[PDB]
Amino acid sequence: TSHRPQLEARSGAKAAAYTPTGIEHARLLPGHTTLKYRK
Amino acid sequence: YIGNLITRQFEGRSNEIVKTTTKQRLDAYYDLELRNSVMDDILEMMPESIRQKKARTILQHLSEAWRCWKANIPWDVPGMPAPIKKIIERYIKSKADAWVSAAHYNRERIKRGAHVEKTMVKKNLGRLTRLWIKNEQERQRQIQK
Amino acid sequence: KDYSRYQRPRNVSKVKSIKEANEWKRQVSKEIKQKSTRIYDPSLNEMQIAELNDELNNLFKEWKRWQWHI
Amino acid sequence: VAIKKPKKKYGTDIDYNEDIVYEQAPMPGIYDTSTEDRQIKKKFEQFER
Amino acid sequence: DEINEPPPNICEQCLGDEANIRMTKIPQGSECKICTLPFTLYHFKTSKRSNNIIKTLICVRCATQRNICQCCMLDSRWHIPIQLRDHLISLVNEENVMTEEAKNDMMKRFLSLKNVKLGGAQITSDPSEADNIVDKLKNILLRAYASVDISHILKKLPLNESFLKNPSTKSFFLYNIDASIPEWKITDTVSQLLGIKKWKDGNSLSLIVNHKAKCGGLRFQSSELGERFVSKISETLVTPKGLKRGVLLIDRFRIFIIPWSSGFSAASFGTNTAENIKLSLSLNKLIQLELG
RNA sequence: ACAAUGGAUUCUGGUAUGUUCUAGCGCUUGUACUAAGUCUCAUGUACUAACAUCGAUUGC
RNA sequence: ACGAAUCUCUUUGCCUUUUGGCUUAGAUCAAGUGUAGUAUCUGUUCUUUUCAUGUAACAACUAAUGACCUCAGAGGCUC
Ligand SMILES: [Zn+2]
Ligand SMILES: [Zn+2]
Repeated sequence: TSHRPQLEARSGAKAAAYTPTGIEHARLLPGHTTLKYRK
Repeated sequence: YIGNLITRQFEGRSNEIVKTTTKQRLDAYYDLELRNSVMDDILEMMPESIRQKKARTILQHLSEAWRCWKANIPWDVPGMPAPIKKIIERYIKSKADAWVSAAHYNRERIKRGAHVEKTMVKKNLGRLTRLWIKNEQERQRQIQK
Repeated sequence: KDYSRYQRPRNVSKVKSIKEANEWKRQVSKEIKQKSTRIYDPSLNEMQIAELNDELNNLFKEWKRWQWHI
Repeated sequence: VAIKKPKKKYGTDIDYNEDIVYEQAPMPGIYDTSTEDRQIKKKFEQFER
Repeated sequence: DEINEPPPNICEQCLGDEANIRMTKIPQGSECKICTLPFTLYHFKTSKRSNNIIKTLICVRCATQRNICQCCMLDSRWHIPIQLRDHLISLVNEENVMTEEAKNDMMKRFLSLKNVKLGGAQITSDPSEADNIVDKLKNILLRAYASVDISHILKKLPLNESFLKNPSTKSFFLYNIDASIPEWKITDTVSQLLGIKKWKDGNSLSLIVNHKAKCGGLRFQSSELGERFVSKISETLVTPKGLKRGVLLIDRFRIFIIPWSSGFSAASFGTNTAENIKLSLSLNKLIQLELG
């Protein structure tokens, strides 16, 4: 066995109850900090 | 960098590691999305009383159809329901449009010399020889007809 | 405290000390436990129990020897 | 001599015998299952006796 | 919700008597003692000049489910421990109420995130449902080894001598001691009788009680205290052969005494637990022979 | 009548991995005889390199 | 050829231990010797380290155990 299809995907219900870590990712650094509004 | 290292010491690493898609696993994530779309469309055509067992067996006709496509063997299952056969042929042609177009795109990269992986050169060779014979076998049938 | 290099050891006379012998004695009881567990198995092969059975007679004889010295 | 437990492979590993695990209680109902619980407790203690 | 959190549950007697208290909030301080999951640690001091910081040990979810304060973990009403609270409600509803706690770290965290009350926390935090059970507490107050060779030992126990003034001894032999009646209660009753209170400073008396043999002995230093122990005991029982025995008088109990006239030591009563039980069984006849 | 000068190095590499290793007590029942260690060389065997091996001419 | 119940049996219904991904079918279908590394065993060389007859007279030993008594375990005595 040991090589299986998925019967269901991993839900975000499980990651929502966890405690956060607060680790600093390079793509979550501040950029494009001002929004543009249409006329 | 060191702030990520020291907080990973004091707190451990997070359990919510979501892996982004990559060149390494794009063929793996394509089939997971392709199997879910086939499993959705058949489960909605079903009248009633379909479980995790019957959804498990029908996805093996999806795999068998794509091996028959690559072999240029006609996939015809005796007793297959005509709505459900229509669904699989819709998604085998959908996967074939990605498989053939990736063979055209990567061929143009190998000619330019523009950073093709050593595995992909063996993979693009193996794709075109199926496309050449599929074009060869089709040309044989147009003379015979 | 180590003593792994030292035999069981079958000879007794060489170590005069008893407190050291306190450690040597466990060095034997442990094997008694391992093999003893190794005595009952689902297969229950005669050859494996049969060798273990001889080891049990050899150990019991050693217990007789330690008792005799005392 | 007591039976030894299988040692924890990780930190939050679970001993299933010690605790009823992620217990979900039956939803409260209007039918007052009070004597049924007494009889089931008496039969369970009788079984373990 | 991390931006909408309840105020902490603390007792009045943890906060104390003063009016304004400067309390320090740390938004993820220590982790809870019960659910092992982090919370807002509040800590404070009763007065400004105090010397003890009073921390909140548990989170507000574990404090709500048990209805206890976070600091001393006593019940918010009645101010009693949880083990005694769930026992008092057990005598009213005639069924066992109990808050049970998981030993498992995944099942300490699971049991806290549910919004139920545990144990007597349905009865408490409802004032109507708590006062009537106190009224139901009030009606309860309206009710308000034959094979052993013991013969080596009983030669050394006195058992044949009298409790008079005239012998001047240090040691005595206390028999008829129940399996209750703790060793401190017999030294306090003797020291109350002599007024030699705080006896453990000067070591005026030393007492050995077995609690299996139902027998004991108490040794005095300075033998002139022995006549004070004899003369301060008035009530005695005379066996119908003779041989009067004084009675120490622990509440509702009676403990007989005879001057040992030597030091008994430990092990006079017995040298094995199976052996000591037969000495209580030996005595039970002599008590019945002394009285009846 | 020509003065034109790019590079550069680290990391991810067959035993991996897995298990057991309670000494220090939780109350009640139940005087059976003498082989050291390290270093170097040689030979033998086993495993291993996911090592390598054919480049060219003749007197019946 | 219509039994109110039990068991056994036949046929429909149920399938009730009743194939759990991917890609270049994922890839291949091959003699000995030579060299390097590790481990085991044997041989040799070098160095280091472990002790000391008979008779007569005198002294010590066969400290520990048991019992009794005083003091708050020790001291004395006897066997
Ligand atoms: Zn908590
Ligand atoms: Zn409190």
